[PDB]
Amino acid sequence: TVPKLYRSVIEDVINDVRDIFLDDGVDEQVLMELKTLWENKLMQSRAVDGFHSEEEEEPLNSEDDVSDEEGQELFDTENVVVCQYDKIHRSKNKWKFHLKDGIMNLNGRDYIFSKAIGDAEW
Amino acid sequence: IVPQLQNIVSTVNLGCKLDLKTIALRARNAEYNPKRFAAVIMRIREPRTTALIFSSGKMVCTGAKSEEQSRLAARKYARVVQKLGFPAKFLDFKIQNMVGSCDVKFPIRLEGLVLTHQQFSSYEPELFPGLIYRMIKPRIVLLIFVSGKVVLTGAKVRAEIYEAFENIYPILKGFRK
Amino acid sequence: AQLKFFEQLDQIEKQRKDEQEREILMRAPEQLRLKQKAKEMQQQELAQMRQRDANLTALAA
Amino acid sequence: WERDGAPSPMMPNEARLRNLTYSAPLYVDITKTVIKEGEEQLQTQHQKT
Amino acid sequence: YQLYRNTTLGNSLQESLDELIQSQQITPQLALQVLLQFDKAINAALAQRVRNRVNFRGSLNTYRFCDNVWTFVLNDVEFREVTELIKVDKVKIVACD
Amino acid sequence: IASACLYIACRQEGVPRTFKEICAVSRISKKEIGRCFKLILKALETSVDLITTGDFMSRFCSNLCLPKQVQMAATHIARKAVELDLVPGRSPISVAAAAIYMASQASAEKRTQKEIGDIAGVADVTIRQSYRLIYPRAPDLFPTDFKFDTPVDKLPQL
Repeated sequence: TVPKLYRSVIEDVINDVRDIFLDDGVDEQVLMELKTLWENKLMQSRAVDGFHSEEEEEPLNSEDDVSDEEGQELFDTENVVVCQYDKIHRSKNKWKFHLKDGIMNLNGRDYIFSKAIGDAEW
Repeated sequence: IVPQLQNIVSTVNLGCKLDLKTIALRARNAEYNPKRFAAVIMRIREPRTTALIFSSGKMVCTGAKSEEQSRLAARKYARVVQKLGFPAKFLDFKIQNMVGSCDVKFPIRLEGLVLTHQQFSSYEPELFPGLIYRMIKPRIVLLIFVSGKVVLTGAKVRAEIYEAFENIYPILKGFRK
Repeated sequence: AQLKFFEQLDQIEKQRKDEQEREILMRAPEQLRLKQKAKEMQQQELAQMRQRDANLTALAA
Repeated sequence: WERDGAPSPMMPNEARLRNLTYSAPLYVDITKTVIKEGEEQLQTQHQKT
Repeated sequence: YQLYRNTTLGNSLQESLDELIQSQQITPQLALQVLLQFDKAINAALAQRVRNRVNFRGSLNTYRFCDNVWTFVLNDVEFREVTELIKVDKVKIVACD
Repeated sequence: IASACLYIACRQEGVPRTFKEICAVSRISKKEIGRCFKLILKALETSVDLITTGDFMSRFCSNLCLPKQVQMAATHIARKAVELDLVPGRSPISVAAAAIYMASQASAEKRTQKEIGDIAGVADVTIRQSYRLIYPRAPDLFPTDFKFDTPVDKLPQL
């Protein structure tokens, strides 16, 4: 039910920008190249199948080592989550998340939610 | 009974102007929202502590449960800040307030205390359940609940928390149910 | 294509009118302009919250 | 209405002795509707005012 | 919000555009106009293209609140939506209001 | 300040009215009234008095149109309970209402806790808790001059 949404969105977007391309002075061939370029990258990645693809006090050196690695946060392949928040809440070190309209990619698979509620201790 | 310290709030001056936005983007476990408050809230897991690092270079550290733990946590925050690269100094790690809690282990009659000690004690049932016995000779505000738990607050040094509890102990012993 | 250069000269003329706008703002709207600037700063620098993901992606893509 | 706000029916004799006045309280029902054509006519009433 | 441009859909689009720009088959300024159209289109599709809800739990590392956008990074976190459950030890969450 | 002056005068007349009541006639939050109150006590440098349950036995029982005998029975029940400190926690009004409840439950003029709760303003669970605290002594808390409408054994539980 996910490849379907993507096709759905790609179709709608392509159809909805046609006039803009035309108003800007563009050949419909370019539009088709866009669709092809677009569809092809996903096929090359192979994350899922697609219909198109099939076709002392002063020195602070006294303190030695606390501050963890900032670089750990970024991998560029890390499961990334695009969503909206309704309410984020915190008491001491207890956080509660009230999220919505989210697209998740966990363990390689793709998921979606209208609402997501979570709990975590910092 | 010996009171146990629960919170140490300290102020330490890093000595130089800090750009808050840069610190928030690179430091881990760091929140900076300008609209609600004007300081970066940074915390650390190893010694529990939440620290507000102010823009002009004054840092306030909270949540530590002993004196040495607070000095060490502030030293930690200063270095987390230095490794980013801003010039860093450590000056005047001075404790501001320490809150301590203890249990007398006996039921206490708050109403009676107000009758014989109206001058130093103020109690209103609707506003709060516990009498406040602000004490002048050792400056401390002690809140006594009916069950018997006494929380002492406002002491700048460890000795004051202990001295006040010993001073208030006879009064409670007299009103013991 | 000379029409585009005429339009750029007209845009410089629009940038002028804006200086008179500043005089009107000084005589009186300034709060509204500040609110608009705050709204812009949000959008512009949140596309930056967005672009960290872009550099990190191009790193392995 | 007594000194501490507890009501009690007054008999005509106490009205003469204590220099009171023999009277009875009066109530009414009021209804309040707000008309702003805000896609809704909000009415409300406070009875026995 | 030019928020959704660095997504699979958005990046494949930009790459396609750059080519056309590269071959002067297609050019910039026009490219910007296309991206602008994309922003309106993706935003519109998200808010009214349906959705399904759930509830779950996690562990945290860093947080960020800039221009009304929250960016978190949780560690050792597993999220389950309906029947499906997904394990994870490093997840980045970007959330707009 | 006006509202705080008002709370004080009632206490100065030995007939306090609850902030909840005082709130009914003012926009001021109970907190701000309490804070202003403290400030006035400090401002005018004068002491106050502790509350008694019986001072509100009159109007509430009146509002329930309860006969003096029930009203007076409640007062003893309340009085006995506080002398014994059977309820070293709950607000005396909460304690009083449960006594009133118990009393009303000891007469034909029984009322539901929610109605009583509605009149006193306290939570219906707070009365239920306060009731649970006074219930162990329900029989002996009653005055010696009383006429049951329901046996203490038959007093409900909640």
